Amino acid sequence: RGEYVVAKLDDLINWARRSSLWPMTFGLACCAVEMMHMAAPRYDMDRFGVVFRASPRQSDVMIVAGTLTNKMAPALRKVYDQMPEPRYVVSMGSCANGGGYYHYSYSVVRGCDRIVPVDIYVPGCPPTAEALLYGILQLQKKIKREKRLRIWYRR
Amino acid sequence: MWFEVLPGIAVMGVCLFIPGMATARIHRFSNGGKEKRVAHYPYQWYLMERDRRVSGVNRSYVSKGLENID
Amino acid sequence: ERVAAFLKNVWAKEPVLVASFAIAGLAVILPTLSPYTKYSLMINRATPYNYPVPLRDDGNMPDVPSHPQDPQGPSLEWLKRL
Amino acid sequence: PGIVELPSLEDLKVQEVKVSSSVLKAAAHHYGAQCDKPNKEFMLCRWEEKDPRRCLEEGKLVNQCALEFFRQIKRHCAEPFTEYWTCIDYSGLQLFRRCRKQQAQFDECVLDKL
Amino acid sequence: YPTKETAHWKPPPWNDVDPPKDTLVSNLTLNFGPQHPAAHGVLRLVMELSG
Amino acid sequence: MFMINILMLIIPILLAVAFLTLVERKVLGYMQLRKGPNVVGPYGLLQPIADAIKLFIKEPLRPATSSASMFILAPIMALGLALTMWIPLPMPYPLINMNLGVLFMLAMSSLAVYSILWSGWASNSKYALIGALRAVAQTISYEVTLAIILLSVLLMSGSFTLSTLITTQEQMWLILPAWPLAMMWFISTLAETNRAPFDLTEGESELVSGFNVEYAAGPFALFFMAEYANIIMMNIFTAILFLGTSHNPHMPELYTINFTIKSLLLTMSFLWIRASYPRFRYDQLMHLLWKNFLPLTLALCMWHVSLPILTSGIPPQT
Amino acid sequence: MNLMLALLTNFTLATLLVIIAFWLPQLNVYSEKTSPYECGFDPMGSARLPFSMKFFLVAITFLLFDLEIALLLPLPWASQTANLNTMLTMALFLIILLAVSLAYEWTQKGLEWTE
Amino acid sequence: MSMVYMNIMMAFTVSLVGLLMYRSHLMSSLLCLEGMMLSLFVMAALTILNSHFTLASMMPIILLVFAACEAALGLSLLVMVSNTYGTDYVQNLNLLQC
Amino acid sequence: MMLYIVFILSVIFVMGFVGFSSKPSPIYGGLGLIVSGGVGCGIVLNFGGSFLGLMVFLIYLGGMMVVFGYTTAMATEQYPEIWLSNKAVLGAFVTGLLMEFFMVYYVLKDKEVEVVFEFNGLGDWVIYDTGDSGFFSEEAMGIAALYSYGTWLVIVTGWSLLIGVVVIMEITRG
Amino acid sequence: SMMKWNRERRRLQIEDFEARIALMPLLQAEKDRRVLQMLRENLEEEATVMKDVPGWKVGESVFHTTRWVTPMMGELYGLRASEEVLSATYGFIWYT
Amino acid sequence: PFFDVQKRLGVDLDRWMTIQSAEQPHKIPSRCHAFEKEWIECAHGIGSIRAEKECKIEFEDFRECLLRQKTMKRLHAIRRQREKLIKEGKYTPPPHH
Ligand SMILES: CCCCCCCCCCCCCCCCCC(=O)OC[C@H](COP(=O)([O-])OCC[N+](C)(C)C)OC(=O)CCCCCCCCCCCCCCCCC
Ligand SMILES: CCCCCCCCCCCCO[C@@H]1O[C@H](CO)[C@@H](O[C@H]2O[C@H](CO)[C@@H](O)[C@H](O)[C@H]2O)[C@H](O)[C@H]1O
Ligand SMILES: CCCCCCCCCCCCO[C@@H]1O[C@H](CO)[C@@H](O[C@H]2O[C@H](CO)[C@@H](O)[C@H](O)[C@H]2O)[C@H](O)[C@H]1O
Ligand SMILES: CCCCCCCCCCCCO[C@@H]1O[C@H](CO)[C@@H](O[C@H]2O[C@H](CO)[C@@H](O)[C@H](O)[C@H]2O)[C@H](O)[C@H]1O
Ligand code: SF4
Repeated sequence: RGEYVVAKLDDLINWARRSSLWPMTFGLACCAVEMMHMAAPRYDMDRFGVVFRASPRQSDVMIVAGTLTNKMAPALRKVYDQMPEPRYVVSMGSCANGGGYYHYSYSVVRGCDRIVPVDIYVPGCPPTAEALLYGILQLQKKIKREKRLRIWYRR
Repeated sequence: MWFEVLPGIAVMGVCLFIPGMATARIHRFSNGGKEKRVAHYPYQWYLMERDRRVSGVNRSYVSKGLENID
Repeated sequence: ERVAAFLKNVWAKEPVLVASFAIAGLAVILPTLSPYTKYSLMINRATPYNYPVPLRDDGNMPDVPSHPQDPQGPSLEWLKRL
Repeated sequence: PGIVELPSLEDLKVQEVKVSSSVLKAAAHHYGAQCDKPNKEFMLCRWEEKDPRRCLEEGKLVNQCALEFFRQIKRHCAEPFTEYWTCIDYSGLQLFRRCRKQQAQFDECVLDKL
Repeated sequence: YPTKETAHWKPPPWNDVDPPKDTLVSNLTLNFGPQHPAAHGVLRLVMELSG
Repeated sequence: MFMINILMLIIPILLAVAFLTLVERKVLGYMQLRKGPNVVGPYGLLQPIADAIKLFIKEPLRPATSSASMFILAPIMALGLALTMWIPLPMPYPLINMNLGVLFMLAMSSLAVYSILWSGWASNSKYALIGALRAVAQTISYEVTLAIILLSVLLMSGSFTLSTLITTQEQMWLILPAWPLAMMWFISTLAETNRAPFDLTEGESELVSGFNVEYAAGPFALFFMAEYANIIMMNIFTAILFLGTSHNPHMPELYTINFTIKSLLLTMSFLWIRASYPRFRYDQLMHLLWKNFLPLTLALCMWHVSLPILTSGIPPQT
Repeated sequence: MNLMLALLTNFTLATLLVIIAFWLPQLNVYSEKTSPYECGFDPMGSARLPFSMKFFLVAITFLLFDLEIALLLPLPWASQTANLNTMLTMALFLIILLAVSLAYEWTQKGLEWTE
Repeated sequence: MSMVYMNIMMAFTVSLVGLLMYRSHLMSSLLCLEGMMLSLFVMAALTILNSHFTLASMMPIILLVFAACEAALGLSLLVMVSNTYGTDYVQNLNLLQC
Repeated sequence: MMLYIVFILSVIFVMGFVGFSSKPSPIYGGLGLIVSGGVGCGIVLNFGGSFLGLMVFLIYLGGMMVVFGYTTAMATEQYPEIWLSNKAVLGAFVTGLLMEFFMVYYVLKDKEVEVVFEFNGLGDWVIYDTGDSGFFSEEAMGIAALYSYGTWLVIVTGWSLLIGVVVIMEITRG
Repeated sequence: SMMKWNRERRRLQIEDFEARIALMPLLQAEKDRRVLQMLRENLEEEATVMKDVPGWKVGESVFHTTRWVTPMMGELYGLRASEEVLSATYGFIWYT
Repeated sequence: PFFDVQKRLGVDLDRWMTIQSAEQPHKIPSRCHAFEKEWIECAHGIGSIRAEKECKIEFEDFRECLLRQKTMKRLHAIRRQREKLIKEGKYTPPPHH
């Protein structure tokens, strides 16, 4: 049966991608400090297979951890475009989510989703390190639900 | 705990043990149960080539003893 | 006195170079003082890479042996005891 | 410029010593002592004459002595010798130092019996 | 003997020293950040480098 | 039967490399008061498999400005040469028994540098170029001292054959009569493998990713597999050189176990060192080798020429 | 043969891994994705512009020193000579002249990088 | 002669022509000098090895040593040429026509 | 086909020479010299000179590493030239290959060839020695003799290398 | 420790080298007959192949001197299967 | 030599490596040792002008040993004549060949 095979192959690639999520070493403001605390020993994001890598060419996730200003917006879009696919964006904190405390500023982008597509929105100012980890595990369960091969089979 | 690092080390150790064990056993299988003949110098190659002719079966590792001298 | 004053200074500032020169000096010096150096050349001479071509016995070579197990010819008793 | 004179295939015939190098190496030291005379007469001939064609007769006496030497071992010390060169043959380098025990058994056998 | 092909030849310097060329060896300019582990994510340090 | 032997060498190499990545992350983790991968498979045992599958289904990118052919060639050279380094290794029997195995390993190590130089240059990006030129400096720093360190050791072994080192060390490890050289050799292998505190051609905190910054997915994985294969191979080389395992011709697997344990611990030492020290500055690496190791290495080379002659202990040629 | 077979197998294995890496994954190529990386902003000047080498003199010295080891690597074999008096003198002579050349370049500030 | 000599002599001639037909980069010509020495090393090694001229086996090694002294000398001048003009172009070295 | 191993490697030897002799960017010229140095090591090794072959490869790998560094510093342009990018480089490259291909085609067809001088194309093995059985490498004995017979060679080479360091320091001290 | 072990290794090398010296006479005698046999066979099959050739003389030397000259590889294995030629020319160099 | 200081001082600087029949390590002989010895001894002391004609036989044999051009011509001819008969179906090699 073709369906059974592509169903199992979807599980394999979905498992491999969520089990090995490499965020780009990309932080913007206060929220990056809680992101640092997710890598710290108490939460040890490495133990889920989550490893920071500096190069966008070697990153699977962009965690927008902090305010995105207008001056920074073209750079964030640049490094997002330079990530190979599949790629995911996690929006962390009120600033990234929708402008937050600086929503009405002349120099702030009112939400990073004006610039890049966003898979998960982590609320808080900042979200606790555990709240960000909950957001990453939520991203994993989203990847687990993907049906690329199943949809390809029925094209 | 630190001993939870051991399982990955053991897997790494078994994988690194395989090439040495495999090479040693394939040499015995391919050389009639003995070590592969080592010929670093022309003299050693000469004798090995002479053993190939002497074997009568074109194998330098098939040995002939007293039973071959009448 | 200056022998120790200079040496102490380099020991404090560049012990790596002090060790280098001391080791190099021993390499140059000890080979001429060692009593075992003479055997290095004897062992190299006693190693037979070549066939020992026999000599045509012409009737008057007493110092040469007729058989490999004859008393004549060089011996390696010194080598077994080294 | 001339025809190269080659011996006929008949003249090149002799009963070969068909044993392996491990057998030859295991018996080398005794063979060096027992067959010294024809061996050293062949090697003087080759080095003086500088022509393989000019030492064929001496070559055959080297072979004949070798066969006679190996027949003595077969008659009197076959089993101790077969153990010894079997040990030598195992080594990839055919090292003497791995078979001192079997060498001693072979050495004392030939000493007592020959 | 002046000729057309040597009309542009000038006598060499009196002391053999030709003046140094005004050629400019350009420094390499590098964007160090913002996306950089050592730039704290928001520093665009524009650095001129020779090597 | 030789083709089977080749596969029984390089399939295990790549599997050992994959699980060395897990071991490093766990060892670093516990040294950092955390755990490291323990969710993907029991005790993280499936984590290397996940990463490998992830990368090879990731989109590979050819940069717009890159030189296409050289961009592809470099990772192929990196992994190909890394696997070639293993063929003369006596464990205890080499796959290929070479008269000049040590010289072969030196030559192949030099050729592997060009996979760094060409990948960085072919990327046509500034961080990649800076990384590649750091590899030029690194090679200039260690290569001369590395060869002369080996020479001094081989003056006791008597040959360039790797299997002779087993014979040389049958009574005693060469680490005893040559621990100063072992010290300098061990550091040189860290520089040779681009390992911390000499991780300069990648230098993440400085160059983002250095020579491989433009590489993604499978092409990037080839560079990772190459480096980690060289780390294991260089510690096997260190074990053979200085911690010779006794070889029983009738029980060759006892050699393999003892030798494998030694090589593992030396590899663990590389991870341990990475966990402990800050990074060198790449000009300070060059001054380390030329101003400290080289004067000492030259002196010790003089000593190890003279010592066998003066003690009447020159090794056999064969 | 064994050697050529081993090299061919290694470099063929590497080539196959690259072939799979390029033909198996789904691709989506556009201009911005393949643009050169420089931390988010476009590069200023080509990466092919000259890159000054501050260790140029050590690099040339490496060539001379790298040939010395070619002269020294035969030393294990030279130690089997019967004429050990000459061999030991010439071996030490060569290494000392290497040390003298190093000491000269060191004292003359050849090992310091140009600033 | 044996057929190997056809390609080694050909390789020497190719590099000699490469040396004598300059382009712009001075580095490219220095490479052709190094290639010429490589063919001479191989050509000499074959003769010596095939004829069993035992003592001549060191001659190719000596050839490489003075090859490096030439390459190091060539690179030293390239550094000075580059410092003066900012390129290694050989058309800049035309001051001495006059 | 394997009996023609030295010939095949020598063909690649020439192809590498045509590579860097046509003079593309020195980056690619260095690549061509590495290939030639690699196969050149293979040629010499097949004549019984394992040490000579590996040594020339090792030296030339170190030399081309320096050349690479100097190239990115002093011999680079905005658009480095490959063999296809330039008309003069391509013409020399093609001319070299065609001259090479025709020498190969005719030497194989006739088992002989006249290219100025006569070369025999029976295969290179025919000239090899027929009787070897010593317990040493003759190349290793000859090279090691540099330290017992070559006292004079050791002195002049050692002195030249020392002077070489002194000279490059002088030449590059503006 | 290394001094004592290397001294013993040198005494072992001498024993190994002497066993070869004992056997060299026999090996030399075998090599001479084999070389002469191969050359004789080459001569038999030269006559048949080159019987019809106008000016050919079978077995003619290229040397003015009548001194024995050691044959080169092509002379000895000139008319034999590539398997034997390849083994005789490159067998030693290609052995691992 | 233009200035023969080696002879005046009786010091051997380079003539130990001038010829292949000179003393080699471990008495390893060159392949053409006999031929070059015969040529050198034929031409000794009489000068090149005489040696060019009076030692022509020795030099030609020595040249044949060195480059083997006449042997390769001979073998090329036999191998050609064999392929002539193989295709024409006029000769079957023996089993031993
Ligand atoms: C050490 C080496 C490690 C190697 C690891 C190897 C990975 C092992 C696991 C393989 C899982 C199966 C592959 C699935 C991943 C495919 C990537 C993907 O997600 O594509 C989604 C795409 C989705 O396409 P789509 O049609 O649904 O939509 C994409 C188009 N737009 C953008 C418009 C929507 O799937 C496919 O297109 C085809 C899926 C086929 C799955 C079977 C793969 C066959 C492999 C042959 C490929 C041909 C090239 C030869 C390569 C070598 C063959 C081995
Ligand atoms: C910048 C220029 C620097 C030049 C430096 C030159 C330093 C040379 C120092 C001398 C090196 C050799 O030193 C010398 O070695 C030989 C053998 O090796 C020793 O000779 C000793 O052993 C040999 C055999 O091994 C015996 O023949 C001899 O009877 C015995 O005395 C000498 O006793 C020793 O004086
Ligand atoms: C036979 C081989 C073993 C013998 C050692 C051979 C190598 C000798 C190395 C050079 C020795 C003298 O040359 C060298 O001169 C310079 C002067 O600028 C000194 O260097 C000086 O500045 C440099 C850089 O700051 C540092 O090394 C040091 O702080 C200081 O001493 C070295 O301390 C001295 O070692
Ligand atoms: C990157 C590009 C690299 C280009 C490399 C170019 C390599 C050069 C090609 C050399 C090809 C040599 O080709 C070789 O010629 C000889 C001709 O006798 C053939 O040898 C032949 O000998 C006998 C003659 O009795 C035939 O019966 C046999 O069938 C045939 O093998 C080889 O089978 C062939 O392999
Ligand atoms: S969301 Fe809050 S914590 Fe995060 S960057 Fe904005 S202000 Fe700082």
